Amino acid sequence: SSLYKTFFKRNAVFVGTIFAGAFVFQTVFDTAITSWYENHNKGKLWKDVKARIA
Amino acid sequence: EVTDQLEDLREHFKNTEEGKALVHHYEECAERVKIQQQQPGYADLEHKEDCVEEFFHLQHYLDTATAPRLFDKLK
Amino acid sequence: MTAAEHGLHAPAYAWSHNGPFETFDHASIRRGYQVYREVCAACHSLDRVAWRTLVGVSHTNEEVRNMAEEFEYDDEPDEQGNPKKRPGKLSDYIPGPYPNEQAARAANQGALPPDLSLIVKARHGGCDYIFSLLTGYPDEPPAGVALPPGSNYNPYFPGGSIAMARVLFDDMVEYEDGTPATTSQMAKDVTTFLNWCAEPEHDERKRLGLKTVIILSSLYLLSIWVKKFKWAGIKTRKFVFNPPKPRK
Amino acid sequence: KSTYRTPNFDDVLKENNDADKGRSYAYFMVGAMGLLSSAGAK
Amino acid sequence: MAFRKSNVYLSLVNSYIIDSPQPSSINYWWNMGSLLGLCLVIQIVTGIFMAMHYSSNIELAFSSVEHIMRDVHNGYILRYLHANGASFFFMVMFMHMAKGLYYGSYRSPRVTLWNVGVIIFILTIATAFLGYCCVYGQMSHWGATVITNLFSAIPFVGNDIVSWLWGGFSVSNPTIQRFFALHYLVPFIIAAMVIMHLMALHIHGSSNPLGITGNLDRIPMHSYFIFKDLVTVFLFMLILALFVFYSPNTLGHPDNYIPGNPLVTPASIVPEWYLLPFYAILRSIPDKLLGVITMFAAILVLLVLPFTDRSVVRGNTFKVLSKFFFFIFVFNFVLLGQIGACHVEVPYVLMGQIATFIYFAYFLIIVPVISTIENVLFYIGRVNK
Amino acid sequence: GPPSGKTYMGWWGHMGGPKQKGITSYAVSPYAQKPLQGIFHNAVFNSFRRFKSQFLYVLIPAGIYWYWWKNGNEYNEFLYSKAGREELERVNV
Ligand SMILES: CCCCCCCCCCC(=O)OC[C@H](COP(=O)(O)OC[C@H](O)COP(=O)(O)OC[C@@H](COC(=O)CC)OC(=O)CCC)OC(=O)CCCCCCCC
Ligand SMILES: CCCCCCCCCCCCCCCCCC(=O)OC[C@H](COP(=O)(O)OCCN)OC(=O)CCCCCCCCCCCCC
Ligand code: HEC
Ligand code: HEC
Ligand code: HEC
Ligand SMILES: COc1c(O)c(C)c(C/C=C(\C)CC/C=C(\C)CC/C=C(\C)CC/C=C(\C)CC/C=C(/C)CCC=C(C)C)c(O)c1OC
Ligand SMILES: CCCCCCCCCCCCCCC(=O)OCCCOP(=O)(O)OC[C@@H](O)COP(=O)(O)OCCCOC(C)=O
Ligand SMILES: CCCCCCCCCCCCCCC(=O)O[C@H](COC(=O)CCCCCCCCCCCC)COP(=O)(O)O
Ligand SMILES: CCCCCCCCCCCCCCCCCC(=O)O[C@H](COC(=O)CCCCCC)COP(=O)(O)OCCN
Ligand SMILES: CCCCCCCCCCCCCC(=O)O[C@H](COC(=O)CCCCCCCCCCC)COP(=O)(O)O
Repeated sequence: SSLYKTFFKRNAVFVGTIFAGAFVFQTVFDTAITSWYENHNKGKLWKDVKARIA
Repeated sequence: EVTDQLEDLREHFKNTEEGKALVHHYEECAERVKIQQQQPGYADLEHKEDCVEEFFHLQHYLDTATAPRLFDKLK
Repeated sequence: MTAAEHGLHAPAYAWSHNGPFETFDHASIRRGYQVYREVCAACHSLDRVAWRTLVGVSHTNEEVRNMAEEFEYDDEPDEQGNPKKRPGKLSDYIPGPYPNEQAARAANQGALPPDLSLIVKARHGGCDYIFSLLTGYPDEPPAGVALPPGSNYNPYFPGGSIAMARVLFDDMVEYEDGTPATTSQMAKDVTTFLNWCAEPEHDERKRLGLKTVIILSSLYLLSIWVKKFKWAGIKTRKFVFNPPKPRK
Repeated sequence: KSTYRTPNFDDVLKENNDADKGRSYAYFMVGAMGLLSSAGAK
Repeated sequence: MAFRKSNVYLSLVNSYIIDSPQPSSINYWWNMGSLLGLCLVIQIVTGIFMAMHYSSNIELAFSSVEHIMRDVHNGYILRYLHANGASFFFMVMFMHMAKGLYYGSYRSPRVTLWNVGVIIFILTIATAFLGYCCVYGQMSHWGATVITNLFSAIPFVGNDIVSWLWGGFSVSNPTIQRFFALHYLVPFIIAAMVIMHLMALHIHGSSNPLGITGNLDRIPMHSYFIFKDLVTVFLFMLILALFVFYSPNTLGHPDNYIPGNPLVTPASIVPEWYLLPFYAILRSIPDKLLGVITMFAAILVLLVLPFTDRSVVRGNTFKVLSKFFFFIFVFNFVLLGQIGACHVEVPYVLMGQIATFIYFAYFLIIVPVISTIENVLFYIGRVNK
Repeated sequence: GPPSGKTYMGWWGHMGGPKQKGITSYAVSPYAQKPLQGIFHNAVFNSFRRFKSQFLYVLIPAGIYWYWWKNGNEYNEFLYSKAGREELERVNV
């Protein structure tokens, strides 16, 4: 790695880094997994059926 | 004139040679039972011979064949 | 038991909602509701399905409202204590055709038609059993079977003798989207609709399962790394032994 | 054999210690496990 | 001294989960205890948050369970975790008791620990049965009926005992209400017995998979077995998450989604999957009273175990014939479960009787004879004369 | 607090093992140690050793009971068929 210990030296900034990482990870993982789960089921959801019904 | 898909597949797999031999055994059983049910005393016997098991063999062969193809041929 | 009392084994039909990622086919649920309302609902209650669960799943808001306002429910009584009725709303449940059990047994030759809210989850085989039950009636029973009068044969029912009639014939309903409505098509549609009625959480259950399995697999591999890490001082530990001076 | 002759650890030692590299990799992995544990607890 | 040693409360946390001297050779089979503790916490927390929505009337039980699975936010998660976690609780407990039989943890000086373990096992079977009757499905109603008629087999007193249990004349509204109260109650007795279990463990420490002492090379609890238990905790949560989210109704019986009907008997009344060996043991005896006595003796014969193991070495690790007959016993227990799942038909009656006899013969004849022969074989293998 | 009985495990310092002398330990910090260097070649050859020394004690009871279950289940589905109904009559009575 390198000489950066402003992330790992102090436990305050380390646990703040872990909390900020999880705060981003919840949003990003949820949006990505919803997009994949709807992309894998194209045509079966109610969004596609409601768009099909004129 | 779009008939049902399932009986199309069932006739198509009654027409194979395993289907032909298996319906041959089943119709032979049915003819056995039909000539059983004319002699007197048939109303009062110990038991009855029926073709439940031959029909189970025939039906099991047919739906074991037609289970993976049917939902392909359906909407 | 023989195979007759146990019933014939329903085969493995390849549904569009098997597999750990595939969801329900909501157009098939809409068509399954149509076949339900025009065939089953003369004789089967659906007592555990509220109207609000169909909003956004198989029908829109106004469609569910204008299907629920065709029915009458018990209102609170008026200012003289007289009982009065009201049209339905979104918060009510789908009503059965029969007011009590005895009317059901009277109108169906003694046999009680079971409530279909959980019928694909309360039978072994499930979807395959319901589909093979509907599309499994022979034109005539096998030779040597004396049916009790008023009962019907199909091999998938346990015992062979069922008190249902064959109620799926070619093109008895019309579909809104123009799908050819054969017997197997309608049976597949109602079996998908009853799978929705027993398991309305199915879509969200599988996507939360995807999230949970991904996060726990990553945690399991990370924890294997940290266990191999913090035990590295103890796995590689070595012991030598020179035996001590025996004079002491 | 003396008690001053350390036995062979050379098959399992790092070829480069570099005490910020190893501790940074270890704390990265422990932090990743804590990350996903925080998400799961939430 | 340190604050974790001088404080009154943290000294227990210290001496149990921080500085507890564990033998440094124990493998992952010494992790089922922590896993059972985690699964008990899962069962209790889901039980509270699911019993905030449960009404225990006989006319409102099944409807309230379906109200949980339909109307409550994330309620399907709660019920599926709860039922499938009870299944995993018995599976991890069976693996834990098999670890106990294999490595000889029942032997002296750990007889108190083994007896408190058997008491925990009986209380857990009672809790699972009461909670399964709280669903009030078809299997719930008829299983409650069959088990209480088995209690009616007791001579000269039993009918009044059963009218006391039922609170009436059959399985009715007071029966389901008192089963819910008892089912809420008995897990806290299980928690108290678990604390007594940990005390009886802590006065001598864990065993090791060699059967020799472990007083020489001890390593602490903290970070070592903390992270080893964290590994198996994440594996257990992974497998539980699979059987909850992707296939929840596999372990259950599909008849339990039929509402409780006292008039219709089912085609095959079967308990949930883990009580099937005991149900097979009871069904193999052609008498009601001897059947109930044999079913309870099939658990008390675990109490008679440290007095029959005449092997002078601890555990089946370094013994051939004892290890072989142990796996005979384990696959016999699986065969008891599979006999019990079947009907009362030829030849399952004769196989159920033979399998029950091999169960009791392992606990009463095979272990002392094979241990004596193994002792004499160890002696004459190395002593020359 | 009261005294208690003689146990077989003490604590750190007076654990109760035999007195030991001239046995030296050697351990290296895990920060200077590479973890999971022994997963490859290890999970193949050591896992095959651990399987070879230990499988047959599991495989013979599984074989015996699975063969006995299979023979019993085959005899069940024989005598509840049409072919063995008179044998079912004579062994059920
Ligand atoms: C069914 C539902 C139960 C739910 C409970 C969830 C937990 C399951 C627990 C199963 C178990 O505890 O078996 C432990 C058994 C004995 O362990 P051992 O100490 O002798 O092996 C030392 C290891 O090489 C050290 O290696 P290390 O400690 O570095 O990593 C161990 C492994 C973790 O895996 C497990 O914990 C069990 C799967 O990390 C991996 O590399 C996994 C790679 C994907 O592990 C084995 O090695 C397998 C031997 C056969 C056991 C078959 C079990 C059938 C019932
Ligand atoms: C009423 C009383 C309750 C009784 C409970 C009945 C049993 C419940 C079943 C739970 C399964 C638990 C299996 C047994 C657990 C202990 C096995 C064990 O200790 O593993 C170690 C064993 C030998 O390892 P060693 O310790 O001897 O190695 C020393 C190296 N020289 O390693 C081995 O020999 C291999 C271990 C493989 C386990 C196989 C498990 C089979 C599970 C059943 C499968 C069912 C489907 C057929
Ligand atoms: C309120 C506290 C509560 C505790 C504590 C609790 N449960 Fe339950 N349990 C319930 C309730 C309520 C039900 C019925 C609702 C249900 O089954 O979903 C239930 C049902 C069950 C069922 C049947 C599940 C089903 O749907 O078939 C089992 C099995 C079970 N419990 C086992 C256990 C075990 C084993 C433990 C602990 C050792 C335990 N329970 C602790 C509340 C609890
Ligand atoms: C003629 C009236 C009638 C109609 C119409 C009807 N059913 Fe039935 N159904 C019954 C009766 C009666 C039973 C009870 C059978 C029994 O108890 O033996 C029954 C039972 C069932 C069962 C359970 C069978 C079993 O063995 O558990 C299913 C599933 C079922 N019906 C599906 C349907 C479906 C789907 C429809 C709509 C297509 C439908 N039924 C329409 C009368 C009807
Ligand atoms: C019938 C046997 C038995 C049952 C059931 C049982 N235990 Fe144990 N438990 C033992 C034995 C024996 C040991 C010690 C074995 C050894 O160390 O060799 C033990 C040890 C433990 C340990 C220490 C770690 C370990 O694996 O040795 C914990 C923690 C524990 N039990 C908790 C529980 C919990 C929690 C339950 C369920 C509520 C439970 N036990 C049920 C017999 C049992
Ligand atoms: C041998 O060395 C050991 C060892 O000594 C120990 C202790 C353990 C650990 C074992 C255990 C911890 C098992 C013991 C389990 C218990 C004592 C169960 C305790 C659980 C409870 C008492 C129930 C939990 C109750 C709550 C969390 C109350 C809060 C709940 C609710 C619902 C309140 C919510 C309400 C509102 C309004 C928010 C080991 O695993 C171990 O091996 C490493
Ligand atoms: C690996 C899992 C990690 C997850 C983290 C959560 C785990 C939490 C586990 C906490 C375990 C604490 C419970 C243990 C316990 O209650 O036992 C107390 C028994 C004390 O008696 P003793 O062991 O003889 O100690 C020595 C005593 O005799 C000292 O005498 P005195 O000072 O009076 O103490 C007696 C305490 C009385 O209380 C109880 C309950 O007994
Ligand atoms: C009562 C319930 C019993 C459940 C049995 C659980 C047994 C395992 C408990 C694991 C606790 C881990 C604490 C380790 C620790 O604090 O080390 C601390 C710091 O370690 C860590 O930060 C670990 C990273 C965070 C891991 C979080 C795991 C949370 C998921 C728990 C899931 C089960 C509840 C001390 O570590 P050190 O002495 O090596 O410096
Ligand atoms: C399920 C438990 C069954 C019974 C087992 C008992 C084990 C309990 C384990 C609890 C572990 C966590 C407790 C941490 C508390 C330590 C704080 C402490 O001791 O500080 C104490 C003060 O404690 C308090 O005021 C509040 C304690 C409430 C605890 C409620 C949880 C400091 O007191 P100190 O020890 O320094 O004595 C100096 C005298 N002036
Ligand atoms: C209180 C004890 C509960 C333990 C549950 C363990 C059983 C595993 C299945 C958990 C599924 C329920 C959660 C869920 O559905 O989340 C789903 C996501 O999956 C997970 O992240 C679960 C990871 C579990 C990590 C466990 C961490 C330990 C926390 C200890 C308590 C503070 C749903 O996520 P979402 O609602 O979208 O935010």
